[PDB]
Amino acid sequence: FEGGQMPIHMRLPKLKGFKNRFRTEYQVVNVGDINKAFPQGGTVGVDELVAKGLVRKNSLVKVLGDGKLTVKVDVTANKFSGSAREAITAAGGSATEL
Amino acid sequence: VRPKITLACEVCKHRNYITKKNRRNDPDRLEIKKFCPNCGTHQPHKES
Amino acid sequence: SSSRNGRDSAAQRLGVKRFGGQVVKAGEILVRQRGTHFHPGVNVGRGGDDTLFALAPGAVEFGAKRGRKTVNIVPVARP
Amino acid sequence: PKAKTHSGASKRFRRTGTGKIVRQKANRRHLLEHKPTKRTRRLDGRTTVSAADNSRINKLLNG
RNA sequence: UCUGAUCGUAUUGGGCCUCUAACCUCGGACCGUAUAUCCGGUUCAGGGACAGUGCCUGGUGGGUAGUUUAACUGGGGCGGUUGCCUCCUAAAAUGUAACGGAGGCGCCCAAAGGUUCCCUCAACCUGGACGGCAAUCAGGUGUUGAGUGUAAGUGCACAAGGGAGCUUGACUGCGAGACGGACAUGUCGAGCAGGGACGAAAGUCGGGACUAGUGAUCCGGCACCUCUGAGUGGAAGGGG
RNA sequence: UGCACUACGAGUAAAGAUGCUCGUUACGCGCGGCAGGACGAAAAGACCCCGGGACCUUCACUACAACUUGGUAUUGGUGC
RNA sequence: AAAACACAGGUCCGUGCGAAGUCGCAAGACGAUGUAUACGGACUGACGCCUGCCCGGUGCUGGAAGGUUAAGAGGACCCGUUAACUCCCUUUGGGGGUGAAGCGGAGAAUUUAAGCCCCAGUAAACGGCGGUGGUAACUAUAACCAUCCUAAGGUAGCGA
RNA sequence: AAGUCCAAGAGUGCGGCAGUGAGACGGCGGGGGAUAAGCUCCGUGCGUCGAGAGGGAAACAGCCCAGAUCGCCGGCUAAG
RNA sequence: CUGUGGGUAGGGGUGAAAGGCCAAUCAAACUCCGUGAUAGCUGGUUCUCCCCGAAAUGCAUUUAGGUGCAGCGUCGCAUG
RNA sequence: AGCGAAAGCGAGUCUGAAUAGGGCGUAUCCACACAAGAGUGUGUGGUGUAGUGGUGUGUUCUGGACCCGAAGCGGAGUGA
RNA sequence: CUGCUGUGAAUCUGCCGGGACCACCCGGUAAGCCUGAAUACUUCCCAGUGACCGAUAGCGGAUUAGUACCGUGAGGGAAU
RNA sequence: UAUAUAGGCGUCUGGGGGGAACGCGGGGAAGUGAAACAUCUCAGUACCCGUAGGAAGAGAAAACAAAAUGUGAUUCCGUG
Repeated sequence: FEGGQMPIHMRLPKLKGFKNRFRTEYQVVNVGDINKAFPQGGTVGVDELVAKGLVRKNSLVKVLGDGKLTVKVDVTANKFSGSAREAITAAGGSATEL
Repeated sequence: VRPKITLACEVCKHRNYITKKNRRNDPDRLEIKKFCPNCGTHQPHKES
Repeated sequence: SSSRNGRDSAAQRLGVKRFGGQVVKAGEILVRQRGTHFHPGVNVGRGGDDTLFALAPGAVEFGAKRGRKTVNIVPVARP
Repeated sequence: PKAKTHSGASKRFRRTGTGKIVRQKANRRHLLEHKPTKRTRRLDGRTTVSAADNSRINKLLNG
């Protein structure tokens, strides 16, 4: 209530758009965090990421290249950003999207 | 006496502009050269 | 009885917004007016509603050129 | 009893990554003929809600 | 059998006259039933396929019901007002009230916008034809006194006033750093593709000399979109 | 019935004072009376306004109770 | 406590008789064991002289030919998806145009009610019931001069 | 540029919590009024009361002096 | 006129009509329940002290004795 | 892990034919450079970002919601 | 998914459901049923518990208690 | 009124009513909130009706999900 004048929740327009019931959202992990969690490199699947506490336990994992990669990692996530895939390859690792 | 008229591009028929003429002073559909953003070049624009 | 008056527009808050000597960014409104009580000077532009604004940064300076009060921006050399 | 969120506020306001509450400007739905495109652009998009209304908007959005 | 007057059947329709069987009859007589103006069975006599109410439907409908019938206001009512713009009140920044003093506005623009380039307006004669206070284009004289599309101001003679040429800068699409800014509305747009001319080079423009000429949100219209599309394909719908 | 060993005048005060000011008057306590004051008691003013109710009115709004249409149960030989 | 209500008397309206009206969802009831000289309703209010004009507005009562006018199986056309046709790339498949059967939408032409519009009645229905101003209108006055407007202009009677 | 600066217990921003949104009078500048009102409506880094005791205006919210941390049977003063 | 026995019941009854009467209440009786109705309104809200300390303005308002936000208070942080 | 309305992309993203600028994000801070003095940017390199469960307290939401108070409204019954 | 009104289908190349329709594809064989456990409650009985009340509290009721008393009645309803 | 029946006679078996809560199925307010109010809310609440049982209703998919050699009656909890 605002005194009877049109409240701020009525005189302002409703935000544009729709929520897209079917939107597929990814829990994201960055390659910098891949480095920090796995200094030894090695195979890094969704299970490994969840174990190291980088993504939620039952979720679609995506990998993003924000930090820097310096170790050989065989990452395996539902999707990889271009930069994440590029860094995973450049570090001598592989980015198997599955 | 002066309606809100909508000028559309002759080439793409995109209704691009909304002006007001005088239906009396200029009864004929207004024709002026303005560019549709999707076309890019100023093309003849006519009343809808 | 009944008075036929009682109306007035909302005051438009005109006048000088930056006075002589105030340093301004490039684009600040130096004056708001209905005509050209002040005319635009060096590095000062006049807007649609006769607003005098700063085309370049620096200090406002009120002068006169040919019997017309004018608003100028004098550059401030970086120390 | 869970605190219910105000539907109107939920539909008219949003938070950003940092948490700023954003809103669209009014006066862009209709009667757009006379509005100069400069005004329409000024009204286009989202801006942070003013600090004065930030409190009540946050209360409506949270509960 | 093709334009085609008439075809004879069967299917299904508006309507009129009806045959009684539905249904109706507080018309009669019987019986249940000793009691019975109940009702319900039989029968007769009438209506009758109507009426009756069932569903849906249009109208009339204070008969009943729930409600609404604004605020300001030198009490309230009557009257007046309510939003926007301009002025003075307003005490030389801004702002500042009264049912204070005045007015305008809910428009006009396809030119009265853009741009290039030109011009100045009032007021009197040496002097004029019908011509006068006033026409002329009489400049012959005369220093910026009229005119701004429209209220008021602030401006505008450098012109923003008067003329022409071209044109459509409501750069529409993208947008500078900035700023005017209880919360809900304004000024420049320097840059970008694509323009407008005038031109010649330089050059300027995001409707108007400026401030009014407008109405949030919600709801829906209409166009375009490389957006979503409730298993998938589209689609409906939604979104921009 | 807030108190109380509860005066009067002119004043001052939320503008009509026993209670404040400056004065004036007045021994203490009762009894019978009168009603000028305590803006006396009584009843959270019936007026006025504002808010809300109720009931009433009506060509205020929106509904609802109370009349027409369709087919449904009504129904056909030969009908026009 | 009255001047109000009622009242006997009046007038209008409704009612063909498990009437009209009323209480009831209904059955049923009252009306009435009545019958239009009876009931119910409205107004007026003994009795006497009377109740003049007006049906324009609104009700009511009839209907004049039209027009408007919901509910339907009147369902053209159009739209969705697609068996399939064509063509482009491209060839272990998606890009346009045509698209039957269907089934699923939105549905126009046409189609007939009441009511409304409309015509005539109705004022003891709600309600109405002016001027002129030229006259001797008699200068106590009712008519008359012959004048505009409606549907009419307040008739008798009464009146500080 | 200084001053104030062991403070104004300042300004600004963001948060928790507010209350207020009936003001009054006095001086000055004004509108309405009759250039009346203890009138009404404004402006006033004006004051006081509001929310402020103390002294003075007799009494007397708003005037003058002066802002009560407590106790002294000390002193100097303000208005008067 | 009156006794006795009856009947009519609340948006209803009854009313020679006064809005009258319907159990000392009637412009819609009473009891219980919804129910702790709701009231921008009135009232009340209880121990202490230390520090700070307002407002009665602006805008908007079916608004004008209400409220939102701003203004002004306070308490935390940040700048100083 | 954000940006957007998603095919979505992702320390970026949205807007835009337009690597044109803006919006929102990349905790924060420090050094190095490159730049421009249009209010500072750009990368590069450093430390590595802090939530979340109880629970106290103040506000707050839904409830009677700090407490009292209507006239009235509804349901079902009781009364001639 | 359902009520009332009409209209009214086929039996597996059937029919539904996948929030309208498909080469579709999946779920399968309604218009007739019965079915325990997990669940809700406590008039009553039993054994206990209380950072519950302790006679104006706690049940209205520690005594006479739904008593006395009030009301025609529904009902209200104590004190000790 | 005739095969034939409504009914009448006789005999057995049940039913009736109460109960605080819980159940199921129907009917269904208004105060109230929406700062007015009708949609809406209140609320399928209060109340009312019909009915059980110790529990009751639902229950053994013509289901849900979406391309997973997906789960496999209902109910009831927590989440979502």
